[PDB]
Amino acid sequence: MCRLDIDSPPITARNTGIICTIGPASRSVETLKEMIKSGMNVARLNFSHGTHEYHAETIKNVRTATESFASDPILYRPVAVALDTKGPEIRTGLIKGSGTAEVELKKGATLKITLDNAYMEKCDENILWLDYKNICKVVEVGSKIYVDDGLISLQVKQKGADFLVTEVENGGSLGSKKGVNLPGAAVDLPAVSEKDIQDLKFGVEQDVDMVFASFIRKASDVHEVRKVLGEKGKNIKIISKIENHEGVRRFDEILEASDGIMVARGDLGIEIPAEKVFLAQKMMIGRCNRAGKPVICATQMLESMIKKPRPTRAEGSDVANAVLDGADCIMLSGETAKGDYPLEAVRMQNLIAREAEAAIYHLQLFEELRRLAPITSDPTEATAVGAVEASFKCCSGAIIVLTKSGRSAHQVARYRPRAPIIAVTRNPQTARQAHLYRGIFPVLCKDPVQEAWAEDVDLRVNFAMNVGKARGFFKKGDVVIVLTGWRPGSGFTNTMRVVPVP
Amino acid sequence: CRLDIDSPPITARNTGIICTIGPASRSVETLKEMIKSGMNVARLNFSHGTHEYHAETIKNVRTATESFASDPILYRPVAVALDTKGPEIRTGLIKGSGTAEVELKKGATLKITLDNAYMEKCDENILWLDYKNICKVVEVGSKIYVDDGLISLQVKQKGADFLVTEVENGGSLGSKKGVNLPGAAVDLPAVSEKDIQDLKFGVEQDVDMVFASFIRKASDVHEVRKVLGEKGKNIKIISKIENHEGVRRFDEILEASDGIMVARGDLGIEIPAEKVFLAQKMMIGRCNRAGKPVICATQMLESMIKKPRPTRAEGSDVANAVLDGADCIMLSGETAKGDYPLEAVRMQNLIAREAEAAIYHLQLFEELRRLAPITSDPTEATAVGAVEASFKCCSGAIIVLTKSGRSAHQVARYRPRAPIIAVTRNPQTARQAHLYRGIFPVLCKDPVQEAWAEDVDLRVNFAMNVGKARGFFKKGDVVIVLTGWRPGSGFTNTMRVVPVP
Amino acid sequence: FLEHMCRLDIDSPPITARNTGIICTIGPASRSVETLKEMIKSGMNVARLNFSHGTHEYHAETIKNVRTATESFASDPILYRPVAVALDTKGPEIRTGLIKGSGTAEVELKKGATLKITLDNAYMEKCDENILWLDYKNICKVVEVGSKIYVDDGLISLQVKQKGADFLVTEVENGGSLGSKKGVNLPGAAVDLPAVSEKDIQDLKFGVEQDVDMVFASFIRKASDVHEVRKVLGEKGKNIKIISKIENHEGVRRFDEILEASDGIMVARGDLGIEIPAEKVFLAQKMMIGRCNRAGKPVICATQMLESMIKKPRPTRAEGSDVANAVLDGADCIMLSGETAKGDYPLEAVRMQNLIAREAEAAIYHLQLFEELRRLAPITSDPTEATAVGAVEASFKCCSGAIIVLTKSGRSAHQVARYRPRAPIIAVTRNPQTARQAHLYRGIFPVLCKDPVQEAWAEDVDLRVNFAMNVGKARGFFKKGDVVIVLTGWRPGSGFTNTMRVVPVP
Amino acid sequence: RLDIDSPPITARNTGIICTIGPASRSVETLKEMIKSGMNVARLNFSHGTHEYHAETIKNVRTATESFASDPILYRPVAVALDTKGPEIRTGLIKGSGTAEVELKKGATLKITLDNAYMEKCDENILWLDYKNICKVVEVGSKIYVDDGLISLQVKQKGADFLVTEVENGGSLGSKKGVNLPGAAVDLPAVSEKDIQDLKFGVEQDVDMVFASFIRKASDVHEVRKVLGEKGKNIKIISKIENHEGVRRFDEILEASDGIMVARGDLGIEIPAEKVFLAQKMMIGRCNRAGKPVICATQMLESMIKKPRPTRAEGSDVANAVLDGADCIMLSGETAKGDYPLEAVRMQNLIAREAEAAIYHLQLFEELRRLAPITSDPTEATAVGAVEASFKCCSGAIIVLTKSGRSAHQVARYRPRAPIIAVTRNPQTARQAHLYRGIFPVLCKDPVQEAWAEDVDLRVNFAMNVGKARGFFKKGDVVIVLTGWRPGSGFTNTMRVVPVP
Ligand SMILES: O=P(O)(O)OC[C@H]1O[C@](O)(COP(=O)(O)O)[C@@H](O)[C@@H]1O
Ligand SMILES: O=C([O-])C(=O)[O-]
Ligand SMILES: O=C([O-])C(=O)[O-]
Ligand SMILES: O=C([O-])C(=O)[O-]
Ligand SMILES: [Mg+2]
Repeated sequence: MCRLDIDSPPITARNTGIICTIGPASRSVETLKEMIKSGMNVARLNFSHGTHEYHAETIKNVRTATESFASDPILYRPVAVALDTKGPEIRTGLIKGSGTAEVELKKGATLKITLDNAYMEKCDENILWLDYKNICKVVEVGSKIYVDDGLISLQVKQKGADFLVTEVENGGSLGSKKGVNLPGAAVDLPAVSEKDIQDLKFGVEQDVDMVFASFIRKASDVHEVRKVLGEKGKNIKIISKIENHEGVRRFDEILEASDGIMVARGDLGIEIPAEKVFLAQKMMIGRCNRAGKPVICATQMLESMIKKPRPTRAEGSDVANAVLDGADCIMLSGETAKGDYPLEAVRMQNLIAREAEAAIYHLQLFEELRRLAPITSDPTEATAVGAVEASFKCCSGAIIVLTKSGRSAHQVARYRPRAPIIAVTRNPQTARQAHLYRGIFPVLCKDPVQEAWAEDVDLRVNFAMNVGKARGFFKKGDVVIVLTGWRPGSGFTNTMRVVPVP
Repeated sequence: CRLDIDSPPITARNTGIICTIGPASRSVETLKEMIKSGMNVARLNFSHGTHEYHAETIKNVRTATESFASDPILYRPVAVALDTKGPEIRTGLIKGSGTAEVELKKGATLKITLDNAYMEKCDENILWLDYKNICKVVEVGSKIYVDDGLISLQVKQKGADFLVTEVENGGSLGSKKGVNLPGAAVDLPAVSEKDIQDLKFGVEQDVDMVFASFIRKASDVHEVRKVLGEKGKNIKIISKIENHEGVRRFDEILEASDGIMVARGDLGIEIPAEKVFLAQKMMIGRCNRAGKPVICATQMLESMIKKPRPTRAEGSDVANAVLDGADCIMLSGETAKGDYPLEAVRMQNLIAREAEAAIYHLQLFEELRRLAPITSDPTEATAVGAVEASFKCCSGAIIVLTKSGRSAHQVARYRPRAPIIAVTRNPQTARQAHLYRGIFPVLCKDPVQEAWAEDVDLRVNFAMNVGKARGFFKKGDVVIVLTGWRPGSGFTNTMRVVPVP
Repeated sequence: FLEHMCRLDIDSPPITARNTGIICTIGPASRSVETLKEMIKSGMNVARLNFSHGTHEYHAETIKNVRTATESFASDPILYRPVAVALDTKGPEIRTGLIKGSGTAEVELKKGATLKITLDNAYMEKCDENILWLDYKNICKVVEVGSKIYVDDGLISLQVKQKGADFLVTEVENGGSLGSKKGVNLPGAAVDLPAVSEKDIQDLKFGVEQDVDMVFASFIRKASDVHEVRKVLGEKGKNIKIISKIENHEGVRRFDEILEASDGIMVARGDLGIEIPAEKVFLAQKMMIGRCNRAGKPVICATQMLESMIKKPRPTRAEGSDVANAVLDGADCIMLSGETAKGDYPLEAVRMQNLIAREAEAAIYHLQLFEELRRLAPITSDPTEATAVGAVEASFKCCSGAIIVLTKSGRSAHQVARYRPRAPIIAVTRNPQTARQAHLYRGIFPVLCKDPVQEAWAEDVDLRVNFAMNVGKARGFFKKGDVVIVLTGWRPGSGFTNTMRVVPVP
Repeated sequence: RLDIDSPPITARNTGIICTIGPASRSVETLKEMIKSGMNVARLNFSHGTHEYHAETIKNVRTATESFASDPILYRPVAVALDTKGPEIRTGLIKGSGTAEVELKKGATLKITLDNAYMEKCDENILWLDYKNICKVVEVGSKIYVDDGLISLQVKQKGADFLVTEVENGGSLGSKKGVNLPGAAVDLPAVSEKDIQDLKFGVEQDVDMVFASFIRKASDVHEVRKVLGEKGKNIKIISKIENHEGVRRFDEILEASDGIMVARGDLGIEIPAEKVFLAQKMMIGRCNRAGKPVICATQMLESMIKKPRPTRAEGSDVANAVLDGADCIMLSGETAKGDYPLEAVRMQNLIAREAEAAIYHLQLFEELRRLAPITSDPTEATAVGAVEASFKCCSGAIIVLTKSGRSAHQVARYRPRAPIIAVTRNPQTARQAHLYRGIFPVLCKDPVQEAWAEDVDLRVNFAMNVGKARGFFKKGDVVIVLTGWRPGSGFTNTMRVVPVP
């Protein structure tokens, strides 16, 4: 702590993944190009908003912008596509027939909440439609109703037959399709609804890399999501979003069933006391690091940058601390979706994460993740931990890993080497999904499968050498670690070589 | 991994809360509620307001504080802090015509003038500022930042007594906003004529501490120390680190100072914003190791100026600052001018409490005790003995009798979990004790007993009564009591392990 | 640890007084008043009387001589060193008779020669190289032809060639000196001996009458064995410390329950080294010492530590290493048997143990040992325990010359000793038994106050503290300017220590 | 927590060095020595002629090569030469009277340099072979005889004689060693006899030299120069047995291939109570540097006359291994004793127990931490292999090596798993015994045409060896270390492979 040098510059290699929510402000092809250059690694599409056609056009735009860099495979960056589900939630309608329109609420003003489907696209400062039909039976005379991540509070004054009359307890902007939270109250909502099924099936068709599953409360919820994705979506990674008291207390069984976790602080910070979020966050990140599964810190990380070109000091702190905690990915929501400075938001995340990674003392973290990690017979596991240990020993410029499914690179990443992990694959999905794991730099090889297997290995290794040289991870005289197998196919990585850069 | 969420924290909150006073929190009624909510130190910001204004503020603060004096057991001392203006650069007033704030669009040209004719006629074309020698210290290509670093300008043409700039980052420009010049060596005095006037006022008004703005070196601290003079020699100097040079020369500043404030507002503009966390954690750690108060400040709950609930980044920022090892946390605009000042204080009490319960206290003490050098000082030896004993018997408190505070400070250095109840007759000592994590000051107003042994146990029993009333411990519980062998400061040598009467 | 292992310096002299207790067995070689005086000067803390040999008259005269030598230094209480008396029981053992009617006489057994083991009681004081008598009458049922019988801690191995009804004929498989009343071990064989024998009852009764400070209970196999010694000693011997000797497989296997019932432990290697495989003793020793350290109960390392010094004026390199490593393991006391009992160089043996132990103590990284014993120390409600930990931590902080403890029963001083301070613990007591028993605890320097109790209790406390201060200055623990820790209580009685003061030396 | 009811593994890591003498010189006995676990045969050149030692080496090799018919089970046995050095020794006791003379405490004793008394020593008069003794000693100086058991103090100092008083008495025999603590003995570091003996060692193809009384780096360089290019591959193990040797340890270790803690002379030259400090210091520093350290002398001294050791000796052997010693040694136990085989067997049993007591991960954590960041690829591969061996509870680390170097680099990080070192160099196989945990296996199969298959052949050979010795079975996982090309210095490949 005391020997932290501020006048010491960090490397160009950023290890933490940046996830960006794509909406009205960042949807265009030209913006998305600059998003990738700024350091976007994953595009998140929020299915609480917009239509299937809307999201399909966005996915197309993301891919168009991504593939404009495809001509140079050495410098090409894979960008993942993520589907964020609705889940068992209560949401508002469209303001003035638009997904963009907002109305200003005054403190003390009257607001009627209707269940009438005709007002679902005609919401304003006087009337607001909600999609929860059983709402009048779960609220009391004086109950508190929160809207848009708790932004606006509403006290029940009148409880009618098909409506609720409330008073605005605090002012602020109300937009379209905003989340409604009822702390303590019991919601009969299913884990996977009919809309969820259709959205999940749509993701399979659109060829998504991962699903961010909203409001996961238990292990059986994760199994339901996986069953809906079926055999077609068996390789689609499921990231369980923990955003309520139920998901926190049953986190262990959820983590076990999921391919990864997201700390969804927006909803979580109203579902549980705001002063307890940091505890849950640090608990979840630690357990994910221990289990070797991806964890995302999300929501309101640079909230003030929606309206402003520079973050608050608390926001600088937040991003940095999330990385220091051990988060694999950091996330931008409204900051890229609807804000005035989406590029600045991404750029700020690049800079803070890069600084935070230089602050992490890697040896102590590895030594702990080492003795905590159990004894296994798995050859790939032993080769991974042997390579990470060797990387610290010879101050390697990289750890080159050849991988078809990603698994080998994931096993190296869980021991948190300082050296960047260059994951060479021919599988495009594997290259996109690699961004979920801290310190993996995925590179897609499109060279034809070579006649002799030994020469196919050497070519892929040489490809990584060229990538590292061009990006600046290493130069001619440098020492690197190469991980390969003894035969083609997944699950055969058993070889570690200490080689000079050609 | 082992961190528990559904397990609520304990009664006592260790980290001090500093609140900036202004229009939103100036009345006696509001200040009473601030103290109820948890305010320990009231900060007076001398960048704004006359001496009359601040004298009234101190008057109000003391009225609210002394309304609880009827019960010395439950009485909570409130310190008064003076935050100096320092070598500040500010803009002029926006012209009467037009709007309250002028829009500065990206790519546009802006003229910076020093001509007093435009000092109350600022707009999107012409901007006045009060730093006379700006042209001498900036060059073509230099960056100029306005209004908490939200506006950015680059110098295109350097004139004789003017500057032609290009707007880089846009926004709304209001009246009298702060200006920063990173990289440039500003030649404004460390302690100006106004600063001298204000520091003297602080002495006369009997303030407890000074927050000295823009301390760049050790000699800056000495100047402040000299101005406070002999009459104000007991006033603690907290040096604000908020520029590049303050970071480079931190070690000599900390040595000269009584404590440090991580003033992240200006700091986050003078150096890159992505580097502030490094500086914050470096300074807190070094202060903890030195046994000196450290305050984390600025924008901790910004959105709570307008919103009754903080952002998730803000919730994290307050907690991480406590986990880092900060003795105090601060609110500025959240309490000075915001719509929800009491909610801001309450949120800091809540977060701080949770973070303290999260701290692995035994490991922290182990790390600090190992780094603490060997000394023949009896009080130091007694202090470490006390903290060690408090972890062994899960004591409800460490009772410390102190005149100047030093004995209680020495115990606080080793960061025990048990609350340190510092019994004192000195009113200033009880106020200044809030700068130190874990110290709960209690002011004994009882007459001094003729026999010294009976006087001690009177003050010890006073601590037993405070601890029972505030929920620190019960009759069955066991506590640690720190006393001395003779009257006067510098004689604490005795540690006793006694049950609660 | 390896970083600190490399920094060990032989040119760095030990400047601190010796903490580890030295226990000597008293026999023919050290019985006289003249020799016992020199032994106390050389560093003897505890006299051990082995009741497997000699009679009650023999040991009573030995105790008398120990007390005569000890009290010859009593004129000056400042320099006076308390000397404890320890009774070592027979236990469920098998022993030989007297060689040629003498407890000192020896015979040379030669490899290959035949030897007859008889049960006939006419030979019990007439053993030689042809005939040997044992007290275990049920030996013919537990032994078969081909079985091996070990004599005197496995020194002599014998093989059974012919088995009779009341006699065994054996062959000497290896030569060596056979003495009187030596231990007989049959590993694996199921012996049916009681925990407390008829002879043990008489000896323990003798032990109470003679006012001994501690009992070294031989061949303790289980927790009910310790409870049985505790019951036999009764209310009369309730203050007598029971040190259970671990000497066999069952003793090691049931160590936890034994330690819990006992006041302390002795790692009795002589018999243990033959009852279990010799190559496994070091594990037993290290396991038991560590558990005793962590439990805060005294542990003794015993037997063959300087074995060659029985015949030679200097130890082997192995013996030099053995003492050192015993101290580094965490043994409160080290012991001499034959080296002091029958050897030609009893004084040189004690002196050598003083030298090695003092060197090993200087090598102990007290910063690390205290760190571990404190982290693993459980949460307490006892104020005496908390004051003790506070005092030890304060002593490392101000590099004290000593921790001064006023104690009645010793408990307060013992509670300080378990956290292993570097500073010597000057335990001031008016209780003579407390002063003697304190030698079982590492780092405690027991001082007996002879002064009459002052009317004012506060002035009586100050007199005892100043008395400790006089001892510390005289023995060279500290000078005038130095800083010490003083532990006292708030009221008269036992179990009231709660006050720690950091005071300068007058 | 340590448990005696927990059985240790088959693999014993600490090498056993046995001094050969009249009690163990025969081919028949040496065969038993090897089976009981002798790894290195030590030849003490303080005694015997070149003719004598040549026959000893001949016997040791005959006994070693009797197992050569099965390469899978063949155990390499090293030959060590232990120099006389700057020794001081007494003369012969006179023919008349008893074979040994009793020296009594307080009695007067005269020390002479007159060659007429060199075989007429008695209780009144004694001769010794150090001609310049009077020049380096003063009145009051202490002189120790026969392993420090006899102590004399100078009372009168002449030109070529001494009058002493006996402090510690005892029985004095013939040609007994003399020590002069606190004296600057000016005898050559490498004498003319020493040169002859070292040249002889090169001729007889010895594996290592135990150089007596090394005081400084220049002494080591002198020994290195005598061995020359002809014997450059011979390892020099410096014996530390005086005060100057300890004081100048760092330069001695740097110059030498390894260290012996020669406790016999050390415990006389420095106070006996300080020997354990010097031992633990020197072992730690050797562990830190990755160089072999031998603990020697009196480890099981009573086993010269007794079939079972003392309890002090038991712990001594164990604590040597727990300290981190690579090799443990027997002198008189195997050379002249009544129970040489029992002494070897006992060291095998204690060392195996002590190795099971070591917390290997904690030791490896400290060894890796104190090791510098290097560019050396072999160094990095070794550290990765040891790490991987802890993670998958490997049955072994197989290392292909020519000079031993690659296996040595693994051995210094102290893995739990045995290091099977495959080599074709027979000298490498013998010298590998100096390093804790290395099990050298000599492949004698002809070099296969295809190099990739030649590597696989040696790897498969190690698999068969581990299977036969019971280190692992078919289902088990092992670590394999190989290089990218033939020749030394190219080890860079770690494989985790199942047993065939
Ligand atoms: O922390 P400080 O300033 O040294 O005060 C602690 C002092 O308080 C005492 O307990 C009592 O002193 P007073 O009589 O002056 O209040 C002294 O023993 C001790 O020196
Ligand atoms: O859904 C989310 O991302 C949240 O609630 O923070
Ligand atoms: O002045 C301050 O407190 C700042 O700039 O943060
Ligand atoms: O009884 C003993 O002390 C022994 O056997 O070692
Ligand atoms: Mg400022």
